[PDB]
Amino acid sequence: NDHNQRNVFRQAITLNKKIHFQGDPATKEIISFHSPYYFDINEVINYINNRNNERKNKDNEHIWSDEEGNFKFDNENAHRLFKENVTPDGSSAGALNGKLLNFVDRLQSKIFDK
Amino acid sequence: NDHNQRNVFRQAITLNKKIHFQGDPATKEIISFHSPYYFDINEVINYINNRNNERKNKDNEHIWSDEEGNFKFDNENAHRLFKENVTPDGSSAGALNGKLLNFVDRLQSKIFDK
DNA sequence: GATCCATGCGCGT
DNA sequence: ACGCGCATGGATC
Repeated sequence: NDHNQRNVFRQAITLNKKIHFQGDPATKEIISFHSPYYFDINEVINYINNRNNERKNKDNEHIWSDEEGNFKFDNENAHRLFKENVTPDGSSAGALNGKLLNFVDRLQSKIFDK
Repeated sequence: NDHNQRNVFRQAITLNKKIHFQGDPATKEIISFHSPYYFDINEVINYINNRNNERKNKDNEHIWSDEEGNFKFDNENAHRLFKENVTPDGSSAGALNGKLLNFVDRLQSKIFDK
């Protein structure tokens, strides 16, 4: 695996751990990658699959359209990339478009392994 | 230092084992890189030599063409790169274009080692 | 240290 | 726009 594939795996897990955590916001902000709370690993790939299909806008940023509407990709508003029914919007390839496709096939081989 | 040379080698062998598998599809999905199933090695070299000649279009997706017609390169169409007679249709060079020429030469020089 | 490889920037059609 | 050429860089042993 490369380093950007390694990075996206951590940003998937460290953020999915935050969303599924149902406590006070104070200890929500101390949640880390090494921290042991529940995270959905199927949505981790769903974050990666969309991060495999990025496309930036004219102003060097990512525009993403979901059933709620077209939204910016930033810190507050990246938690809605965890479902499969999310469509991208852009012209050129994203910062990780086509790079994480090999990372998906190794992950689903691990989960669906008997 | 061989990353791009690594995953194309493991993906070609893993996919070729599912192609030549003649059993129930329940145990076809559990076929992996370390699984002891038969794969034709001349198709594996053909697949890597084909991905040496990739040509991604404007949409950063690699369109190919065989005798049945042009096809997108995806998981279900990745078996069509095992044949030699495929020609790419693309506006620009692919992600692995010209990157595995030395990988193929080292692969062929070892297969015909008596 | 060298080999190998990849990413990038510049100049050409 | 894409292709080729060159340069920088870093991954290892």
